[PDB]
Amino acid sequence: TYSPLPDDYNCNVELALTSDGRTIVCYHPSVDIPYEHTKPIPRPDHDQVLKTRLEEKVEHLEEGPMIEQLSKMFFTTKHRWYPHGRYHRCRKNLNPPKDR
Amino acid sequence: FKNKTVLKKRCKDCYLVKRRGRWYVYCKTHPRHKQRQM
Amino acid sequence: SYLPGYVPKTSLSSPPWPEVVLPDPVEETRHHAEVVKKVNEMIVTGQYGRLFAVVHFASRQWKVTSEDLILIGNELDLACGERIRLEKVLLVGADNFTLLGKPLLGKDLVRVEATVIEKTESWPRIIMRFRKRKNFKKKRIVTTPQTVLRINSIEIAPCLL
Amino acid sequence: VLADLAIYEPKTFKSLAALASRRRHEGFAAALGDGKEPEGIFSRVVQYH
Amino acid sequence: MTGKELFEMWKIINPMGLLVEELKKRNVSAPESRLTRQSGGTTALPLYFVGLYCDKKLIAEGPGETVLVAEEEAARVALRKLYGFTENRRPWNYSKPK
Amino acid sequence: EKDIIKMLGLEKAHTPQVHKNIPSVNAKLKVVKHLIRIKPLKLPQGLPAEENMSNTCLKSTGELVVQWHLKPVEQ
Amino acid sequence: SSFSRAPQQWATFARIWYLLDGKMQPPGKLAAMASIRLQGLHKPVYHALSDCGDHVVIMNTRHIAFSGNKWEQKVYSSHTGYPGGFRQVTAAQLHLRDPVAIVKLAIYGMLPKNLHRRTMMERLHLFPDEYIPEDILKNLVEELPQPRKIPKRLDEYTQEEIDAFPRLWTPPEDYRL
Amino acid sequence: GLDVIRIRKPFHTDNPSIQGQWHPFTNKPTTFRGLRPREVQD
RNA sequence: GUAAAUUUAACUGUUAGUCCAAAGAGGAACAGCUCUUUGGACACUAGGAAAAAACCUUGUAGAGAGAGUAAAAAAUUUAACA
Ligand SMILES: [Zn+2]
Repeated sequence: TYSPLPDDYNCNVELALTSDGRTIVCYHPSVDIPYEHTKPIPRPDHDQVLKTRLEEKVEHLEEGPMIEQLSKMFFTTKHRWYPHGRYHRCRKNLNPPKDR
Repeated sequence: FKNKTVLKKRCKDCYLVKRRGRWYVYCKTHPRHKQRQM
Repeated sequence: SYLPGYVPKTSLSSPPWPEVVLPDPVEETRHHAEVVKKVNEMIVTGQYGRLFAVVHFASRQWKVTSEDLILIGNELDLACGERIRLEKVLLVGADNFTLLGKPLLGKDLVRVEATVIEKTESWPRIIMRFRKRKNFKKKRIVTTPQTVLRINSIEIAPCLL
Repeated sequence: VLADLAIYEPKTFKSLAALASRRRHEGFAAALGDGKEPEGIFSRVVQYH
Repeated sequence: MTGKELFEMWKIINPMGLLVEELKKRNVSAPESRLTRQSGGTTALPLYFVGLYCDKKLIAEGPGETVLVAEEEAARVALRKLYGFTENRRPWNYSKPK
Repeated sequence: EKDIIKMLGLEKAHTPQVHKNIPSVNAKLKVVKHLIRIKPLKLPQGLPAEENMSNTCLKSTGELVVQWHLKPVEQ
Repeated sequence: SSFSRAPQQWATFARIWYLLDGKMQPPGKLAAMASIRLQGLHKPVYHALSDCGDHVVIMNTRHIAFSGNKWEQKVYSSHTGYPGGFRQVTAAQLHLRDPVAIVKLAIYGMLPKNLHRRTMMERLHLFPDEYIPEDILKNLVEELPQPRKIPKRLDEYTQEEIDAFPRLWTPPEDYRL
Repeated sequence: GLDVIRIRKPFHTDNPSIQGQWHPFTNKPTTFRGLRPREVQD
């Protein structure tokens, strides 16, 4: 019943050796999440005469309150939300190389 | 209370006691024998 | 009912790490054969997809797979397009099975072949040395030769048993 | 390689961790004995001449 | 088509709907979508792992920023495995024919 | 001490050198004995011959083998 | 994992909320395990240039345990900048005035001294008691184990363990005790 | 014919991962009913 | 053991030095003090002592997204009493 690592989270590792002992065999089949460990997705979320037309709710906010709201929802600091000058905006490479 | 690096009893009534981190010498018979470890 | 070496359970009476019992070598020896045979049986039937192999080339270990590129900082004295075999393979792995060399796999177990596709010089490298107040200043530019290899195929053979 | 394996081959890295952990346990067992017991299965060393 | 995924070249609409039809041809019950992993659900940077289960058996698990996006990606994962166009598939054989 | 190192051919560090166990050579070694590691040379296969010059290899144990096959032991 | 390129990138660089229970735990050991999660040092894909840090939630920060006489000996000193503004308060004084200051300062001193340190402190949440806001509580993922194992009090031992432990001496019957 | 300039990586692979690229949930075990820490159901 | 040394020819340049270890002087058995001797380092690279000319590790020179190592992390909590 010996196991170097618990075969519960990632895979079932089974160490082995060859007859000559010149190669180590590692059979590690992937483990599947049991059906009993998951939660169902939350699918659910009158006398009206006028149709509910889409109403714009873009409230005007100053530079201060706008950054404070952003810094709380993304859990960052206010410093990154301030703009930068033209000198830095021109040094940025708009066509960077891409890998994979 | 006289501060002394080395605390020495000055009579048979002086007794050592450990209080507040430093040794003290108390002597009810002779109040001038009281000492505080420096 | 206490042995001469008995110690009552305290904080330091026993080692903090739990006791570990290794399997019986006689029992485990045949258990290894069962695992090796199962993995060997996965090779004859071709129950594997893409394979990644770790090879030792140019004093360097490359985690390469098929149809990828590797840049080598020296000339191999080989014409472009020639197909060669990388003899040293230290690790071959798949989605479900992995084989380890000690420290190298046998030539009868794994075969990795590459192709010379481009031989070019490196971009100019600046080598400059400067010392203050000593009038010591000299600049050197070097272009080390380079070679690009593309791994074509990584195939294994059922020789575990 | 190990850094690349730890990122792109998590299952292969766990196999190496199990091998290192097994070898680590073999040394502790050998340290408790006085050499009478044989060496561990993974503690064997391939000799090159 | 080496470093390109199946649906990166074959643009489709509603992969979840196409997954149901391919399971009907193989006599497979309708998959059930359930949440396997969850992180930052109340924040603006969430992560959902929706798992497709046929007869209480996991067939694919996919990530996403929202539940619908994660479910849509999980459907694409199942289709890739059914069609055999996974990233794990063996590379194309360019060797000389025997 | 620097001069004696040059006389013994020990310029590059971690480069084994073979010398004769004679009092005159030992006299130089006893001067720089704190800068070098001294090990005896052992010959399990004996002195290399003319046919074994190309197959020698000095192992870390101090033994000089005359058959460097680069092949795992079949035993 | 046969994912699409964008979902695969998002999952790898996602943020995971962790939970820490600070009751009867040293602040430094709490900070040591909180430091790596905040910096992202627990991920194999960690890099300084990549903001791979996570969120750490520490509860019961009021009931931390200080080893030795650190409640009385350790001093937290700060300067307001004005003359005579040099203030020095002990750990006990600071703990009563602010139950979360001790843990916050220990974690803040472990992060790298760079501009990213203040960003990592925004992803750290401290709560003096076991009460947690729903939004922060509804997005937790894993509860990291406590570093220090709390020793059991003498009244928490069951009779099975008390009777199992043998007595070492026989007291005299005439001893008043 | 490519420009003789600096090459960012000495290697280039289009399928770097075969067993699945690492994600933070790779090495985390699942709990019964997938409950969150200190969360009560029903 | 090693490969230099002397002589011949032709001239330039350096010699207002430092600190460390050691022996001994002057001062006060002070000085980052002064003055000799032996040796090292420095004005030649790099790593480590927090920053670091003089301590330790280490030299002969390039490229690498390889590897093995050198020096290299201060300890310590002390008073009863016939
Ligand atoms: Zn008195």
